[PDB]
Amino acid sequence: MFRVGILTVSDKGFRGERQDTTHLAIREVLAGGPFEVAAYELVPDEPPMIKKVLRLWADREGLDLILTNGGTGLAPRDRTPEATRELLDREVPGLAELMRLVGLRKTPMAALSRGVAGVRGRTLILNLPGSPKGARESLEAVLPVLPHALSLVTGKPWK
Amino acid sequence: MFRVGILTVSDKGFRGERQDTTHLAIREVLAGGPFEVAAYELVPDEPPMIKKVLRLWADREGLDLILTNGGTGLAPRDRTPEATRELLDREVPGLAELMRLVGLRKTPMAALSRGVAGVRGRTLILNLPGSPKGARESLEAVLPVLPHALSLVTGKPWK
Amino acid sequence: MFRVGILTVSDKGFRGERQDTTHLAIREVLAGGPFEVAAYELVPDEPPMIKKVLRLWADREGLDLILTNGGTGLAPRDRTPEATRELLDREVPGLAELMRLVGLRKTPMAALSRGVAGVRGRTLILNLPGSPKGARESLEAVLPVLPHALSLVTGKPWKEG
Repeated sequence: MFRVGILTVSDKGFRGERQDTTHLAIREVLAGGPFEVAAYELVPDEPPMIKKVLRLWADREGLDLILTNGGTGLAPRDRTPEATRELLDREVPGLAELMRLVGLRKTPMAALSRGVAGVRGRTLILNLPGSPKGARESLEAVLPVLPHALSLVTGKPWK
Repeated sequence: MFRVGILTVSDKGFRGERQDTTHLAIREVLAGGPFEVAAYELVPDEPPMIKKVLRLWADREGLDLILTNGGTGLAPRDRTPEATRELLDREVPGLAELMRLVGLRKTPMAALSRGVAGVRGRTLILNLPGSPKGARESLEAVLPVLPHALSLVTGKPWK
Repeated sequence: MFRVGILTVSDKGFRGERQDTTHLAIREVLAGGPFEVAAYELVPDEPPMIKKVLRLWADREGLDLILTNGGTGLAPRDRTPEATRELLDREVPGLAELMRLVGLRKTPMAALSRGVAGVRGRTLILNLPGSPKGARESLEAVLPVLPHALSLVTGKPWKEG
């Protein structure tokens, strides 16, 4: 199956101001599917630290999928999208749109996420919103096409 | 309460051929909300004139929200998106998507709006389509998340 | 009435005889509308070559609409979007979203297309997926606003009905 890395980006969480329960929601969404959580890391809202982990998991570990959560809001410090985009060879806008739950009749707060989606080498990277609820709904939105997308990027089977 | 600037981009309106009724629709959508229109300007489809007002409102007048309308279409003269995007520190694609009313069973003409959304300093800027109908419907789409987005961008609290 | 060019992007189009069924699917969607297919060509998955055709069709031939199909997937060889973007004066993201069938809960996989949409000179260019089914669904999604879009880009009129 596909090896996943979960990167939580949060100033408050990194400095111990609050606990990360978002990775727990993400794990639940992945459980049952063709996924294996190979790594987990918590970093503050700092591009330098976000990238190090992204490069590490993509270039050294060769993870198939990287799911970051947090740092995609409109707050000045939220810079996960910018950090991620700097490392992508190409983007997959369709996945970014899915994560924003585009199409719902009731305007979703998910629309405020600036998260991007793209490929670095043979690793798919998705920026999920930071809240437990947000990350969950956004991940569930892409789940239906995630396996096939990963097969195309990595070249590995799942079904 | 958030201070709003309405910038109408229209060759005809600027020429004085037909008056601007779009700002009226915008004001009505915002009515009853934590909004106060503090500035109104009318310019033609000229990038320099558009940029001039956007810079004045964001950099010196300190407005919280700038709502431009017009010049986002596919006509050769429609250059509001370009003129605006070049002044943004970062974009909020999710709001641009909401303004295109993405997801309606019947393909919307709003899909033909190239308007962008983003932040410059502590000012949120959205490019709405130019007609009263166009601006009205696109603004209604983003209204539900507008106060929250502004609180994050401006730092000003909102209940 | 708008002059349309259909460009089928692939290397498989230069190798064992086969009928281009995607090309046919596209013609069917346009049938009846203010469209006349004035050009059709096959091109390999070589960006330089894709650009040469797009360049000529827009700059020299003056086509109103260019519908490319294929090479929009997540595979390292699918570079139709990159090749296209490099030739556009401006993009029309709304059309790219329509081609991905966003929010229609019609065909989930359509969301993986990286096809772009934009204008070069007075030519509207859209990158449709490569399969007959994919190209068909993406084109039908934009069809309702395609004539209006072309009238603005080209400055040419069209009849309704």
